[PDB]
Amino acid sequence: AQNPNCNIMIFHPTKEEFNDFDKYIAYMESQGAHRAGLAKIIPPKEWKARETYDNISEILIATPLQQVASGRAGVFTQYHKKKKAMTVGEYRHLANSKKYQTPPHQNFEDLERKYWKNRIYNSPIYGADISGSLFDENTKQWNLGHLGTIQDLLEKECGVVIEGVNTPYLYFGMWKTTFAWHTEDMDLYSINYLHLGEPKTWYVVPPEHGQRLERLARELFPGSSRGCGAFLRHKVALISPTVLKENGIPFNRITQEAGEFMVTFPYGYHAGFNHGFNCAEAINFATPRWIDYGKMASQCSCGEARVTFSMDAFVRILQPERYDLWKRGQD
Ligand SMILES: O=C(O)CNC(=O)C(=O)O
Ligand SMILES: [Mg+2]
Ligand code: NI
Ligand SMILES: [Zn+2]
Repeated sequence: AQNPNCNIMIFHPTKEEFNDFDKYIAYMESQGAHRAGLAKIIPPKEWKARETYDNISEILIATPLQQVASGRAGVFTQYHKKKKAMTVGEYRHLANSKKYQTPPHQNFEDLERKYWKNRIYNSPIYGADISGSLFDENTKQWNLGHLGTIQDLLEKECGVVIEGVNTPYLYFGMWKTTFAWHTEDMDLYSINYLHLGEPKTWYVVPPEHGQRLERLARELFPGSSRGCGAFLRHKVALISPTVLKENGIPFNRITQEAGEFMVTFPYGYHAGFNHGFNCAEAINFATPRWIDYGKMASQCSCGEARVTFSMDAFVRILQPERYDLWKRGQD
């Protein structure tokens, strides 16, 4: 069995190997990459996502989200308070202000320490989930707006034709902006490209041990667990590495830098934080190996998770027994 310890693997494809996206995902899996839940892909030196970023300040963040925490430093939830719209230029200036800027620090490890110690005492503002793309249309390799769609994958594998679309999203981060512990909708893959700026630290639980994290989360967030049998779908709970280690939960950590891709694999729980002002682009995708995870994915039916239009067909086809209850939580 490849990668039996479930370590995060880092890949350096050549320009030739960067042509065929599906083939390279399958290659990484042949080497056991999926067992970690997360992989890093460093593009060949000849590749570029676009020529410059010199012209991005006019993008609009319609609904910036202030991430307010409750709990203790290592075990907390965050809620998103909506803020007034601002441009990326306005947001970048805000990020770089004395109130929000990255503190002085020695290295990534020191910054990680400061994050876990101090995150709860601040409310950073995140520009998340903005539909759009920063890949140049002339970028032919690993262009996250030109991937094969999840609907087409389900149609190719299963023969059924469904509605829905699959587009990328932009994330504008600042110091301490936080992504809570989650798997993707329908336990899909994700791919994330860090276009510019400061790093993003990731934590991940191997898919084979995801239920260990779920059981700890039920213990640590007992009211939330009573409210909903899949409350991690709410994407609000944080648990630190120190707490994970204390409870014996297997996990790994890695820091993504600008110019790098990360792939999350089906049912790979992940969480993390941004080091400073940055911009990432991400999208969900499927492969044939996903289909069995899609069929088994948990679902939130309490009303909180509310998701895209395109998840309807996934539930309806893959999980017909669950469909009626889940759709009630959508409506
Ligand atoms: O970058 C972020 O804030 C969150 N991204 C992801 O969870 C992802 O790409 O799957
Ligand atoms: Mg612009
Ligand atoms: Ni994710
Ligand atoms: Zn729920």
